[PDB]
Amino acid sequence: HQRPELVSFDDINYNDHKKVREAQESYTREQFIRLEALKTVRKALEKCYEESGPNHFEDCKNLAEQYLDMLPTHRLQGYLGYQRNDPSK
Amino acid sequence: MLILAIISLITFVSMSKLSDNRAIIRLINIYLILVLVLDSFLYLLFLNNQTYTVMGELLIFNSFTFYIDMLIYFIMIVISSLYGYNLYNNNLYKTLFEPKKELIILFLINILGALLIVHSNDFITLFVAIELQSYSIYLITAIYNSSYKASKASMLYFFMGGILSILIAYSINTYYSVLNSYTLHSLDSLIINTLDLNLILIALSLGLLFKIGIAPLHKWLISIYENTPILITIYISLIPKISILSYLVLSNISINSLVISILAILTLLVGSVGGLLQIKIKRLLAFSGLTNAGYMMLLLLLNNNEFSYLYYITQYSISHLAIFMIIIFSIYYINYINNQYNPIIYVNQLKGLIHDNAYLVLSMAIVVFSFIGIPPLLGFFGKLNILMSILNNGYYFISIVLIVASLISALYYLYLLNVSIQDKNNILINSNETVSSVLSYILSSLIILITFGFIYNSLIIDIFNVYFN
Amino acid sequence: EWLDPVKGKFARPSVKFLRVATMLGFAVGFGAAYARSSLRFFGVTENAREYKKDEA
Amino acid sequence: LRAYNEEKELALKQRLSQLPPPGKAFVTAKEAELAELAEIAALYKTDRVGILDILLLGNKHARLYRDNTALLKDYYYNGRRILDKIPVKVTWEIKREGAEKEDWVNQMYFLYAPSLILLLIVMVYKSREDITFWAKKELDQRVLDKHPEINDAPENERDALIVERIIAGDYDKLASLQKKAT
Amino acid sequence: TFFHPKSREDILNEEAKIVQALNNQRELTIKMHELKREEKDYAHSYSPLFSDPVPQGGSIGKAPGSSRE
Amino acid sequence: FHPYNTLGLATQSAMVGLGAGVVAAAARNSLALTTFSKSGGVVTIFTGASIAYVFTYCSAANLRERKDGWNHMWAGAATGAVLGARTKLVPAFIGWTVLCGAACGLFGWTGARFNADRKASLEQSPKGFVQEDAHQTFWEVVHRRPLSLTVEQLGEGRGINAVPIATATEAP
Amino acid sequence: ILLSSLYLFNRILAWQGNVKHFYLFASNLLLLFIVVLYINFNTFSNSFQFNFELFNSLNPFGLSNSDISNGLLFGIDGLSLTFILLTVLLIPLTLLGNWYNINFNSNLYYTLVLAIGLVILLNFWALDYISFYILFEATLPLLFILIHIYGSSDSERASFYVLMFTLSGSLFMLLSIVVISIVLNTTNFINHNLFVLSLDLQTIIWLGLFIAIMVKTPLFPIHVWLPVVHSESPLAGSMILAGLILKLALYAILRLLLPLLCEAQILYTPMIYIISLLTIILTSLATLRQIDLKVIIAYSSISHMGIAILGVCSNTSLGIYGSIVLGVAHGFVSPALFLIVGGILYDRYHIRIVNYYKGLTTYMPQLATYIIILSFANIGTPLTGNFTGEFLSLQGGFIRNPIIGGISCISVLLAAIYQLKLTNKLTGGISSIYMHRTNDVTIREKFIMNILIISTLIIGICPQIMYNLLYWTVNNYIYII
Ligand SMILES: CCCCCCCCCCC(CCCCCCCCCC)(CO[C@H]1O[C@@H](CO)[C@H](O[C@@H]2O[C@@H](CO)[C@H](O)[C@@H](O)[C@@H]2O)[C@@H](O)[C@@H]1O)CO[C@H]1O[C@@H](CO)[C@H](O[C@@H]2O[C@@H](CO)[C@H](O)[C@@H](O)[C@@H]2O)[C@@H](O)[C@H]1O
Ligand SMILES: CCCCC/C=C/C/C=C\CCCCCCCC(=O)O[C@H](COC(=O)CCCCCCCCCCCCCCC)COP(=O)([O-])OCC[N+](C)(C)C
Ligand SMILES: CCCCCCCCCCCCCCCCCC(=O)OC[C@H](COP(=O)(O)OCCN)OC(=O)CCCCCCCCCCCCCCCCC
Repeated sequence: HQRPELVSFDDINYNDHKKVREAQESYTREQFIRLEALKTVRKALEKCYEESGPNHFEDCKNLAEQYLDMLPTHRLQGYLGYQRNDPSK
Repeated sequence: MLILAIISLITFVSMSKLSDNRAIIRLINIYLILVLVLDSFLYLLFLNNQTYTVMGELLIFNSFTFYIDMLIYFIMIVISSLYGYNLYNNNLYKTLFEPKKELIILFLINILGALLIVHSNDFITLFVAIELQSYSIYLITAIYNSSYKASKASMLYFFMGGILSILIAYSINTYYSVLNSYTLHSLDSLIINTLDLNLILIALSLGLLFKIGIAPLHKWLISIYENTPILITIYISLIPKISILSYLVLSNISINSLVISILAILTLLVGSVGGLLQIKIKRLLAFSGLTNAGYMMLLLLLNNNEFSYLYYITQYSISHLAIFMIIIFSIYYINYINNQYNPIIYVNQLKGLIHDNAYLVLSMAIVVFSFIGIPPLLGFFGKLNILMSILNNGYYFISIVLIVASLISALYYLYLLNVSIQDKNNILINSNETVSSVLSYILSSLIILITFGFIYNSLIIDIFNVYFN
Repeated sequence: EWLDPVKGKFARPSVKFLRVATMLGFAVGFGAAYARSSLRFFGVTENAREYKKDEA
Repeated sequence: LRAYNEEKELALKQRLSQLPPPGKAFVTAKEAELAELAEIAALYKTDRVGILDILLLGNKHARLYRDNTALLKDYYYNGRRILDKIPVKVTWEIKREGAEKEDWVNQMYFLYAPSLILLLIVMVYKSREDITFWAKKELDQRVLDKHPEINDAPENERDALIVERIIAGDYDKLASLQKKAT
Repeated sequence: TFFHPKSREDILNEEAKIVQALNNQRELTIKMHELKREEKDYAHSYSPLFSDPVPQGGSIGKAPGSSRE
Repeated sequence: FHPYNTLGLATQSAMVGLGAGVVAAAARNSLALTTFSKSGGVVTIFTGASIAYVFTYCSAANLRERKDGWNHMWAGAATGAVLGARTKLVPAFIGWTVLCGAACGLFGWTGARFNADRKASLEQSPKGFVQEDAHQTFWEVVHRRPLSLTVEQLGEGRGINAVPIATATEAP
Repeated sequence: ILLSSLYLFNRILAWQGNVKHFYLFASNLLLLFIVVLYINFNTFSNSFQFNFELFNSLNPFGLSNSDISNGLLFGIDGLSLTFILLTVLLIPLTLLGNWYNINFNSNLYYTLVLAIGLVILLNFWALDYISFYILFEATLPLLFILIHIYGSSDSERASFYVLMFTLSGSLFMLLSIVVISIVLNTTNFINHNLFVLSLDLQTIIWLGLFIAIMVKTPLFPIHVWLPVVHSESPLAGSMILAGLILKLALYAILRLLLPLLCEAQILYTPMIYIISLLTIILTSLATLRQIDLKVIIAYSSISHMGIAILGVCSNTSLGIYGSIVLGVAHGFVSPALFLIVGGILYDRYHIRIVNYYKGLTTYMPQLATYIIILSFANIGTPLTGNFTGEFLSLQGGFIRNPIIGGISCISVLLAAIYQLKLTNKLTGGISSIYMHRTNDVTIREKFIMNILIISTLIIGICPQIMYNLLYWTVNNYIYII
């Protein structure tokens, strides 16, 4: 199981392509991890609902609210937006 | 070498009989080849873009003019081969293509005139070389005096060339009257800022450019090209264009000229649009030449045009020679010879050529798609370099017009291939006759250059960076 | 002449043309050789021998 | 494999010469000439040269064989089409059930189809190193790394524990990669 | 067992080398473009020997005082 | 933007067009009092094209208080309307109008010049990668642009936000 | 090797006389070679892998290991690998579909076909703008010649259309490529997202690139050349053109446009959505009143490409994945329909007018089954890759713009209308009086159609099997801050 070392666009000189590729890949992989977190949430919600039936509302309120919260933020967003813009300035 | 050749050739052609014409021309063909190969090493003089003024500041020698010179020799070699060798050994072709007695001397003298135009550093040398080329080319037009059209052509050419020469001499003398000088080298940025030479320099440029037939003064040249013998047209349509354009590129006297901009636009439009309704082969090719002269005129509006211009002129010379040679070869398969000076005249006379000679049509396709500019043929890279230059210098509207003109001219370029890949009822069954080995090899060499030149692009640019920087 | 005979049938070129040929070929050769030597003089090709001989 | 024999072609050529053109060779639809057409057409499927001779021999034999095979092709297929009879067995029988192999089938069936099968297999098995599996493993390893005591819990309790920890905390590193943001 | 891809690090190294060659070409390209627009010496651009731009006119009626620097 | 004097410029254009049509008529005569009889209305062609183009161009430029290709588009539309009225057919009139307007709008977009504006061209402009924190000019390139410039030019929404999402949604 | 293989080619030509067996063998070897490459392709990396360079100055005729790179660049990532696999799948079928109906100058015909296939395959390997453009135009001479010599009655006009329209678009593409070259002095695809042009310059370059995309995809309103060129092309030309050359456009968006002109693309996206909704609705409606078989099949492709475009500019991972899957599924299905209409029906009856055809089920039940299956696949039945592509593309489009995507959901209905209206008349009714009974579909035709059907079904039931090559790509191009 590979765990490549994380790199950020902010530190690097964009003229070393190896580092830039590593930054792009690291950003993508973190997005995918965030997706896995969202899916874990959703699977827990499904199990909660299926076992709680009529009182699933009270039993699963926390999971439902959290899943609805992480939906707009835990998708893919791609690295071009952040490498091509520096948020400081 | 060229002067020595001219002198010797005058002596021999005086003392030789009319049957020795082709042997003499073969002799000069080989002599020019020998000079090209043995004296090529003089390129080394031009390392680091070293410029030399020679003959008391009358002639200028740099890498650019050396290259133009070599190109002109290559063209002369190819053109002289067409006269020095018979396509076929039958009676018909002895009648069709026989070299006149003095033709070779006229060819060499016109070449000398062109080389002196290229190298000219002073206006007196420019004018003398222009007049030398103009006179020799009048005579080449007129040497086939059995043709009514050729004599009419030579006379019209004499008069139009005379008027343009008077415009040129007037421009030279106005420049003298304002600056008391005959050299452009005396010009500087300070002088151009201080004085308004625009009118004089543009008159000189226009007087030179109307001699290669840019719009709106095209039609007289297209008529001359139409009415001359085909092996004469292969020459007179090419060498003057090269010499005049090369001189103008080297001189750079019309940078960002509004008048040249408008005339280059007009030339593109007329060359593209006007060639559409043509039915005669040579008029189609002359309008092709007009459009390509427009493409090269664009390069007179900017500095650092050496690479794009050299690449374009070389690939254009090769494509032009090749298309004329293909039209020449396709003569053997026509069923009607129109006359002894122009055996084939109408595009439709090629109809079904693919059934008679498949690979001749293959070569035709290759050259046509070079003209249209299909990569990776040479024509594409020529147009690419030109677009690079003009967009780097902010000629946006002219770039759009160049796009449009290439599109339009593709129609009458493909007209040839279209009729050539159609079907003819009477298809060659057999023949004992063999096309001459030498001309077929030359045509093949041109075709292979057009096809596989692009593999040397990066090597060429590397060489260029050390001889022109 | 071998490649593409002037009159269909191979024939060796006449002596007039061959004499011409030698004359002009010598002219081209001498021009080339003069150019090579002059280029040595300018210091464009290798010129150690010529340099020493000139110094002497 | 070498099977050429110039003696046989120089004979086959005039054996063909006697016959009308294959276009008109069967337009009668006597049985004797149709029989000879049957045998000569049968010669088409009797393969008569292998690789050792096409590689080694000269091109005059090549052109002669090529013409012979062209005419054999024509006779075979023209008869087979305007008779509904195969040129094997030797007088024109009707036995069309089987013994028919087109030329494309060997190449296609024995190379192209195995190639597509191989492509499908490779895609199915390359689908295993998917980023979803990698990220599930990475998330599990991040939980185990930060919190190694669930390494003491029994197997069935583990996965529920990892899920608990994932739900509670943001084990990702994305914000850590976004250092200029804060 | 039949999958033998190249290592990830080797792929990154090879692509980085290619990109480095590409950037070298970009720099040489911009360099040549700048050098072509710089101005050469009179000897290199006009005449190596006889490198004096200053003329000397005619020599018949050479008048004392006509010379001006 | 300070106004074009529409009336005056149009009057000078009327004069120029009349003279040009006169020259074309004289030529036409020489190449073929009858010169205007056998003119083909070329004097009217020139005069009408001149007045239409200049008047519409100045009018549009003054009304919009801008100078750009759109004014040339309108002026080409007017010129095409004039030239296509000669056909006396509605489809041809509309075609001349729209196509001449399009061609002249393209011309005005590229700079309304046949030669080049040398100072603005790439060869005469600052190019290449910019220095430390300088403002981007038209021909220059960077490795990263300022996010505020993105938000102002492109506009908020559709995934364009002032702050990266993950940063903004971080818990403490 | 090359010398020996050339000797083999020459000898096979001299003895057999028809190159076509050699070409079939060659193309199958190429397919096997690409599969070997896929085996050895690392998917846990977003870097180009099988790199090589040609025409470098230090080695014009070989590969370059120099420290200066002035030649043409080639290499592949997952996105290129997908389309390359599609290409090598399609080429042998293109050779095979004309195995018997070409009886004159056949060697030249097969040479042109194989050359076009190889040109497209190489085009997918290109890694910089100039080589991409070179191989992007190199097909036009071959297509022109092929259509002119081996086309149907109206083939001259077809050839002139296919050359002229594509040149017209390609030259504006050339303007954009020249601007990029002179502004950046680089052309590569490896690091071209690192260069951030000024917004105005991006907006200008985007125009030339997108004009090329409009002509090549095609999109409304400049789509009128495609139905012609298809109807008068021979079968190989039509199959190649429908199955690969159109996907070259989608690959062009993803490779040339999105990484470089991100902000300008964000600015221009609603214009793209206008043009795509136009092409979908209007071409789907115009298909209803056509009377030629091949013309109708040609009109179907334009609408499916419109849905593909709506997917690919959606700025969402789902939209891009849907566009790719739809491209692949279309490359499977459309060649099959073209096979039917222009190789089975056209080779049996030599006519394409719809009025002549009716009730083909009675004599040719197998052909009727194939028509039904292929038509329900073309209109987007689930468990077919076409449905997955259209569904994901529509999801992305609806997210990017809810109104426009919601309206675009009418494509399902419109596609059903034209396709089923065709197949209704073709399959049923009483057998036509104008035509006579002919053979049913043969073993070769059935083989080709089975290949295409199983491919589209396989990716339709489990579209995930493509993800291992595309999971980097679905993030490499979306622009979210
Ligand atoms: C694929 C379809 C092709 C069709 C579209 C092509 C048309 C190109 C139009 C775009 C463009 C050339 C761009 C070329 C880029 C590559 C070319 C593309 C391929 C070429 C085929 C022509 O811009 C023209 O637009 C016309 C209006 O339409 C104007 O018309 C005229 O308006 C009136 C005169 O003032 C008259 O009344 C009349 O004379 C006309 O009315 C012209 O003056 C103007 O030059 C813009 O170029 C210029 O833009 C400006 C600011 O942008 C740049 O300077 C900037 O200065 C600061 C702000 O200024 C910025 O702070 C700074 O950052 C930046 O330094 C310049 O450096 C320059 O670059
Ligand atoms: C044994 C001696 C034989 C030499 C005879 C030469 C004859 C010239 C005849 C016709 C011109 C034809 C093509 C010229 C090639 C340019 C050389 C050069 O590199 O161009 C550069 C300058 O690049 C330029 O501006 C652009 C040139 C545009 C070329 C357009 C065509 C490109 C494709 C041609 C591919 C070459 C074919 C090779 C096949 C194996 C000048 O080089 P240079 O001045 O240092 O002289 C070279 C050293 N030399 C004298 C010993 C030979
Ligand atoms: C006419 C149109 C314009 C023409 C412009 C371009 C013309 C190019 C002519 C075709 C030549 C390209 C194909 C051969 C080049 C690749 C040869 C090679 O060796 O691959 C290099 C690459 C790296 O190999 P290496 O670094 O040496 O390490 C080996 C480790 N054992 O090893 C690899 O990774 C394998 C690479 C596989 C490449 C697949 C190519 C697909 C098609 C192959 C034939 C295409 C011929 C096209 C003909 C029509 C013209 C386009």
